[PDB]
Parts: sequence; structure tokens; C-alpha cells
Amino acid sequence: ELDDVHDPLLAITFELTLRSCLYPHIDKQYLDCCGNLMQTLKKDYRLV
Repeated sequence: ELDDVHDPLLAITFELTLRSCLYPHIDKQYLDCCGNLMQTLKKDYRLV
């Protein structure tokens, strides 16, 4: 998944600024996951 994105990142300052573009992709996954889990706890076994 991510490796299958990081090799097209090679396909198209080198490994300094370009390397700091790799880190958003694993962040974008994480905000997808954490935002989902937060949904299914504040409702469905409501903490709040």
C-alpha cells in the first residue's frame, strides 16, 4: 500500500524536501483511522 505509493514517489533537496513528502501519506492514513475510532467511542459506548 504505502510502499506501492513510495516507489511511484521515486518514479517522478533530493531526499530532503522530497523525503518530507513521504511522511504525509502515513499521516493521512492515521487521521483516517483515529477519526474512525473516535467516532465509534463517543457514540456506541458513549464516553461523553
